[PDB]
Amino acid sequence: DYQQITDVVIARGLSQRGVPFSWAGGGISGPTRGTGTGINTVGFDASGLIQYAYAGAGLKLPRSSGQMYKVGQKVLPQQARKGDLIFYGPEGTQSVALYLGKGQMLEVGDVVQVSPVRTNGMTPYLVRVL
Repeated sequence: DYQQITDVVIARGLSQRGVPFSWAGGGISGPTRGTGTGINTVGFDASGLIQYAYAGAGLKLPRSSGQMYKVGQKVLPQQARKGDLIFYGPEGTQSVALYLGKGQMLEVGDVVQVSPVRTNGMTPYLVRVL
């Protein structure tokens, strides 16, 4: 069911903790070399990590956080549930992160990491994928 598939997606994302940030790096099958500053770093950008996680549900999310945000069903902050996507920037064009429950999210800083939910520039809706 949806809860078990969400658990698979979360476990997939979490398994990548410690993988480096790489500009334009990664995707549905795992981290890859990026472009620009990421050209010699096998890793993930924010979109890449989220694509990777959700490939556990057989889905191919859009590559850009902005298009992920546009296409996805919106839920309100007070309804946040593990597996929901948190966005940053206007219309979510800056970045995306995976809500884990309990006020934590999975994101890519300088490496893939769990963090408290960042508030600065948070987009007003979350997306519920499943």
